[PDB]
Amino acid sequence: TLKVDVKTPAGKTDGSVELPAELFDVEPNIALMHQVVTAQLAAKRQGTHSTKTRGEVSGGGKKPYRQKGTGRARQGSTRAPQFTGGGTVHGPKPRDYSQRTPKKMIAAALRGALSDRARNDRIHAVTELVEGQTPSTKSAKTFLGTLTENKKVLVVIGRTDEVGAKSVRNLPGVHVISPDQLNTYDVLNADDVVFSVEALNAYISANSK
Amino acid sequence: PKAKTHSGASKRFRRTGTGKIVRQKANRRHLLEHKPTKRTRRLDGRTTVSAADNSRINKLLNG
Amino acid sequence: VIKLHDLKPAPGEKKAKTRVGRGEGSKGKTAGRGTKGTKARKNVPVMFEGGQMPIHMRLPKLKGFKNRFRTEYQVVNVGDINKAFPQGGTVGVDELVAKGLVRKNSLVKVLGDGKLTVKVDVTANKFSGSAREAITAAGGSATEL
Amino acid sequence: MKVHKGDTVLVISGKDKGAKGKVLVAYPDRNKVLVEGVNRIKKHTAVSGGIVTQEAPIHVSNVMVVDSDGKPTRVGYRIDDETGKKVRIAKTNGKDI
RNA sequence: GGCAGCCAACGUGUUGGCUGGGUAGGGGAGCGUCCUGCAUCCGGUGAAGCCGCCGAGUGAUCGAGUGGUGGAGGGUGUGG
RNA sequence: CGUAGACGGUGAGAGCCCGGUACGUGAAAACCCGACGUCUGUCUUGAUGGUGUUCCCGAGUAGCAGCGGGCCCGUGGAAUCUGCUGUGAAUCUGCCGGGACCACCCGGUAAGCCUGAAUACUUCCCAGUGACCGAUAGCGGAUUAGUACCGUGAGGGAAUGGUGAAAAGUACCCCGGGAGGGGAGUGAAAGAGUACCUGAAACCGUGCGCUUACAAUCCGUCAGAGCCCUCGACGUGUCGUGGGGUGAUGGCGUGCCUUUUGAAGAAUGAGCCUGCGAGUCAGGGACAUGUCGCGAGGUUAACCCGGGUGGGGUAGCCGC
Repeated sequence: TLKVDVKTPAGKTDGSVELPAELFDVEPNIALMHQVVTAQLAAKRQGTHSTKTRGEVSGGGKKPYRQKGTGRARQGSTRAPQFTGGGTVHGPKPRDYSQRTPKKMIAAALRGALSDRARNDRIHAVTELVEGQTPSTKSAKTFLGTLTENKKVLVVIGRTDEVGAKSVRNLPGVHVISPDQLNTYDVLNADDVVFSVEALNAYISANSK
Repeated sequence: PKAKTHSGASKRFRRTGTGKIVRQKANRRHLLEHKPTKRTRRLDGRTTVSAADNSRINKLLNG
Repeated sequence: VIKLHDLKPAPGEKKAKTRVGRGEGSKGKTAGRGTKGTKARKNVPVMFEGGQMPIHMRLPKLKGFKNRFRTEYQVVNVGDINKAFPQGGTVGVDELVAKGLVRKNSLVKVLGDGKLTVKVDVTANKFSGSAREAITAAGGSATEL
Repeated sequence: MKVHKGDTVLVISGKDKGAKGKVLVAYPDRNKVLVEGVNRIKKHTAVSGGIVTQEAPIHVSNVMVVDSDGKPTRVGYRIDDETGKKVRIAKTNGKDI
């Protein structure tokens, strides 16, 4: 069974956390993870791209001129699509891009991403990110450098760990989330995943019970 | 917008257990005096929709 | 590791959209519609047959009524009962639903001819003659409740 | 805007970088100051003569208020204890800038 | 001599042999453009765009080859 | 070292230059919701939980009929609700509904009644966001914009952004009436000169090379004489695996598109260039074709919580 040694920011070492095989030893599925990540990015997408159809463009109600006689092409509106300033035929309209990806697919993709991190030894556990009640990005940065040297790290800490969240949030590549919002997009985007001990235990309980 | 089923097709066609679309046969409603009982027996019951009409009847039944 | 740039769709998952009416090297000009006609500019309704009596109008309406009061049953076969309960024991709607043999909230009708070989106390809404015979031969008890 | 007329500043950016000069004009509407002997421009004024070397307004970002010790310093504030006034202070020496 | 499906092979299956005019139309595979996730590169020691030279690919087309103009972005890979 | 690398500006990619950002925090006055007060009706002045037979207690309404409306219900067997017209019920043994009726019944107590908050929308204001547009786009409107202009009027309704980092916007001299230029100067650059970022094509010139005034040309293509430049044997102009043009002459050669049996067609459209201009999106819609999960199961919808894309949510749906 995979083990993660809890690292304290003090430099010493507390105990270890077991990583359930069903959660951190799953075989990554590239197609499944790609679908889940694409669905996440589609949900993130703000489909607020709009145009005006010929009926929505101002004016244009009247027929520009006679049907016959003028010697010009027949027009029914100065806002017809071919006209300059006319409506857009098949232009964008606001739309919701989110997808109803199955819960099992989403959870399996997240578990596969975390399993890949575990297999590559990219998962770390820490009692906390800084010692004390005052946040310190200096201390958080030193501790994260001790833990890993990769550019991007997903910091998974509890909501009440506001000290750690504030301490670590302004580091360039560090991304901070809670164990309940853990997701394959962030896990894959991050080279390492630094769980708090409380966050890791919460995730394991939520996914095992 | 849900695809509305065609009312007449739904009232005139049925699907069996294996999915065969079945129908009744015409010329058995009235003017039956001159029709021999062999003909009305032929027209009795249900028959499978012809393969030619199966596509459109499926279209009408599903939407 | 697996980063985001390592994610790709399954082979054969994604297919290019058929962008029609883009030059003659693809489905160009008429865009697969052919030359003039109704279908050159719109879709013909499915129920339309050229003006002759459509099939759905020249064929008689199916006989009968629907009986809005019909009491349909969710059926269980004694073969499924054997597979689900190899050891025997009491069987009812609750554990039929648990084993996934019937819908959760429905009138269960037990029945079967698939060699019931377990003593089972089966309690369903109704039973068939063969259901009762199989239950009795296996040594169980059928109860309509 | 932390840089007023009459206080000497150090040009920390531009062609005249490292040049000290007294602020002649301040343009808060456009965040520019007219510093003396800074950002010289050869203007072809009619006057009959030739070019006159005037001063063009340099962006207030490109200068720093010189400390009492002559070193450039960011401008903070400290609330006075006598009048409650808010006097400009130097981030370097903490003296009245 | 060069290019596009099926067959044999013994072994990693890429080699050899049997194959193709095309309108409507169907199928397959791609070129170019823009916007983007992530990765990685180039750029006031000059990006894009534009006009060329020299070439290149079976095609759409190509140009991390190059000159001029230019002045701030752009390329590549894999996905959306 | 940043508990502050959000976003902008600044002479070109700035966390540390500036506005700011995370966050030390702030309101005299005015307007919005809180706690305690003054202020406002009902009781102790026998009700209050039990006892018990008999009398009295919501109308032009309910019902019904005619003609309509609306319900899945298009008048149908036509209930419930309802407009108008007419006719018109007592007091709980009442009346109404359950899509007639004895009623076994059940439910509820209309017409005299009336009265509450919890869900839709954005003119306007604030803070934001965008695999939205980026000046023929995006609002008609980045510019005098509902302006100019058109119409009697209702009404219709535009076009027009970019010098530079900074006007440093070219002093002075010269040609010219000016305009516009040439020197000079500014500027990194006037290959940035208020006609101004880059500066395409169409279109219009000027210079040079070849060609062309005996010639019948869908204007090209295949040969192809004759007229300049890139490397060298050789030593100097004739060659070459070489490398672009210009085209005497010869052969072949009936535009493109649409639409047609068939068009170069004397059938349609196109004067040219540039820009724009046409299978797109919504929905657990329907029918067919790779992936998760099963093991007979898959799924959730609304909704709840999450500062997200995450977790819950079994109603239902489809298989069975």
